[PDB]
Amino acid sequence: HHWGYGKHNGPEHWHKDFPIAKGERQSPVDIDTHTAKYDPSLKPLSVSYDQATSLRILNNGHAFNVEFDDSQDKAVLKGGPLDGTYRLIQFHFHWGSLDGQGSEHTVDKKKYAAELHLVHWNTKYGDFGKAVQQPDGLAVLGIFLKVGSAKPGLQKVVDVLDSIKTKGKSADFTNFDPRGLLPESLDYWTYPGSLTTPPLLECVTWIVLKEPISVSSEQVLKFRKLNFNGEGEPEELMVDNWRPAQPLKNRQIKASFK
Amino acid sequence: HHWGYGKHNGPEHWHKDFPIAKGERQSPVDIDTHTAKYDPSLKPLSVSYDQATSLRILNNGHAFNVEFDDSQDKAVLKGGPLDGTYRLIQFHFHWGSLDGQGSEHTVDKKKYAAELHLVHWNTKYGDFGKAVQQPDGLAVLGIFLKVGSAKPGLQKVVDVLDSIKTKGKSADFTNFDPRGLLPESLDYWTYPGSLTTPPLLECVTWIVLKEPISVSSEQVLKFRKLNFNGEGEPEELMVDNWRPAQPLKNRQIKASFK
Ligand SMILES: [Zn+2]
Ligand SMILES: [Zn+2]
Ligand SMILES: [Zn+2]
Ligand SMILES: [Zn+2]
Ligand SMILES: [Zn+2]
Ligand SMILES: [Zn+2]
Ligand SMILES: [Zn+2]
Ligand SMILES: [Zn+2]
Ligand SMILES: [Zn+2]
Ligand SMILES: [Zn+2]
Ligand SMILES: [Zn+2]
Ligand SMILES: [Zn+2]
Ligand SMILES: [Zn+2]
Repeated sequence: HHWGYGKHNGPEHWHKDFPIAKGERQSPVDIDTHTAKYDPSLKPLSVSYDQATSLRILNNGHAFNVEFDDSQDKAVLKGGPLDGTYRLIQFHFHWGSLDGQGSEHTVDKKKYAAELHLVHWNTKYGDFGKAVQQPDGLAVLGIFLKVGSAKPGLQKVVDVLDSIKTKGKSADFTNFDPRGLLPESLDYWTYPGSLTTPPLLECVTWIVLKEPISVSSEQVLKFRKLNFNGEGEPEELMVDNWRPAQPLKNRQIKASFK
Repeated sequence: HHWGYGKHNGPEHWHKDFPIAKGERQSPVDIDTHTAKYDPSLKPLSVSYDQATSLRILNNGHAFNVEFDDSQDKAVLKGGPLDGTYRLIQFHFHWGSLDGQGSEHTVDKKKYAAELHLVHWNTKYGDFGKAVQQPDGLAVLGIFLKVGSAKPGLQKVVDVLDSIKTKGKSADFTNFDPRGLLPESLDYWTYPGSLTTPPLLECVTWIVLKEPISVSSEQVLKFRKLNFNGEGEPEELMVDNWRPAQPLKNRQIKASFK
């Protein structure tokens, strides 16, 4: 039908329908820790997710999204490299077919098993739709997932995945607390970039956490049981839904830490 | 935030974002039975729905759709005005807030309480996506609903509507037999037209059945309990989701019957 992560509609081909794919501020990128220099003027990141109001979970054929009530400053991101206030709208993941791949961003070319993206939009622009049209419209907080101990806070998400196996399925998903998806340290890298999926708009201040979270082999396995396809179409397992690293070009990646 | 059937985003305004709304082959139309002349060269309609494989039912914020497995020539429409073979992909309805309105097509200006649309695409083009780009890409079989005796075959659909009350909700809907939604006679009118919702593409051969089906006041009342809005958004009842009759212009409506 349209773009995806397969042999013929995958990242390598997105440029055909989405010429910005070859743009100047594309994401993700490889974070080289020898050239991503500590910038002492970067403020600490302020994550306020205590009052986060989750609404639903859905399979859109590309990943699964947990969506939030973003009608108010309830769950917000502030500080770090950000001017003003960015509201949490949704989170989702990218993951691999094998533990050795799955993340979008890489660190010294190292790939993680998965990457969590918490998507926020700039309240200066009134709504998400207007925010995405601006170079400072979104802030995506990127968090690496490594295989290890189970993430207690992830368990509620994993539990409900059998009810959204196929494209277009959704379920009610209230009283989820996204704080349980964070690591201890909020040390980060940051750079100006893009959405990692079509339409690939260059509207994102990327904030990628240094510290990965630990998830269990079982939690990630449940991700890999999702389907790219709709119910009744041929089975195509939702795996390897990551875009590889793109050229940094004339951009600097700044580190919050030494 | 986009097109709909309300005061400010309704059919009267669709021309703003969708200039084809004022095009030459727009649907629906009023079927004037004094000018819609019997054409003895029209073949009888062949409806083959015996092997129809229904998949799911969903609320897309505009109507509810029952979708079908269209990977094979299993549920097809042939003959009548059609060249070749058209596959059933989905059906849906348009209805009113009151019994005296709701249909898209009208017959001598008479409005029915609701209208059923069975949507088929031309197998010559390989898939629906390619078919909609062609003037002969789709065939929509239009069936009027009048208030009267309950339609036994409609009951299974009505039953499951409480589980898809709001926008974005879907449910599994297998082993539905669409033959139960047909009248006895397959006498029809036909004319070249368009989708009655945005993007309003001019790709439809319309086949509208003369004989309405009878549904109960209770069956239609269940339709009117649906919501245009998503779960938790302010309630806007899914009623009066019809486009009024558009100008016929330089088109002829042909009747299969005398
Ligand atoms: Zn190319
Ligand atoms: Zn290096
Ligand atoms: Zn070095
Ligand atoms: Zn180096
Ligand atoms: Zn898509
Ligand atoms: Zn919102
Ligand atoms: Zn992402
Ligand atoms: Zn609910
Ligand atoms: Zn495929
Ligand atoms: Zn106007
Ligand atoms: Zn819509
Ligand atoms: Zn299909
Ligand atoms: Zn319709």
